[PDB]
Amino acid sequence: DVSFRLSGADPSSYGMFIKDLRNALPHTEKVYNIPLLLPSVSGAGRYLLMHLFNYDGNTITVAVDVTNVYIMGYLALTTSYFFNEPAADLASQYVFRSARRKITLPYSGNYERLQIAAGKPREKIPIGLPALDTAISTLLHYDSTAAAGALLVLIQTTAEAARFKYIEQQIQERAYRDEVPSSATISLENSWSGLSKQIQLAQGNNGVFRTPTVLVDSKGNRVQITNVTSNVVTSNIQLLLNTKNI
Ligand SMILES: *[C@@H]1O[C@H](CO)[C@@H](O)[C@H](O)[C@H]1NC(C)=O
Ligand SMILES: O=c1cc[nH]c(=O)[nH]1
Repeated sequence: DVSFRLSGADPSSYGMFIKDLRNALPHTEKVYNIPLLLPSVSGAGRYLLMHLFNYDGNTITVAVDVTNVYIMGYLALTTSYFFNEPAADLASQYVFRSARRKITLPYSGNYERLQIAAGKPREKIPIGLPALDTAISTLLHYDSTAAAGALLVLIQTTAEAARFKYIEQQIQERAYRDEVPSSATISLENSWSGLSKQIQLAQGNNGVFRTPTVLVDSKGNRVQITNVTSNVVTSNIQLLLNTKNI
């Protein structure tokens, strides 16, 4: 299991938590020196528990599908919660079995469905380590409308940062001031599937992307990713969703 304590957290202990997280995710092979997530993992081994502790030391435990880095569900004290989706329901029969009651949330775990429940797109939702602390607190006591917004902040402060250095870095400067995510930070949230695909198709294409990926850069300028020699591939991206899943 991997852990992260928001009490006395610095951009350092956050980096370390994000490091742990990446290494919790199995892979036999690297593609252009980037871990290749497995096609599938049979049973409870499919899921990763994250123990998170808000500032006042209350905790929740977030289960993550390791083939794709998706949040499936989490546990608050003695109540488990899983999204409204078949993988989550699947995920539910391996983890938090000891929860007194299990609650299916009223949405599947994708940004579109999450953003509607919350009533705002994630471009207007501050994120950072405080907004993570909040999240943890919000989900401690059920409120589906609130828990939407708080899951958009948990997904991003965890899954996305682990996936991408840049975003991890965007979270470390938001160590003490939340802030809405940069336009690029979103681009990369939305392009993960694409990049995981193209980086893998470049294996027998001489490092060229069968289909270029359109991004936004740090500056707010739209740009195209045609090849593995782009900084995004060499520097940024830390994990690849197996094409056996796209
Ligand atoms: C590769 O990408 C770099 C940086 O984006 C660019 O300068 C170059 O024209 C591209 N080369 C190939 C072979 O795709
Ligand atoms: O939509 C997404 C993308 C990544 N991780 C999630 O939990 N949901």
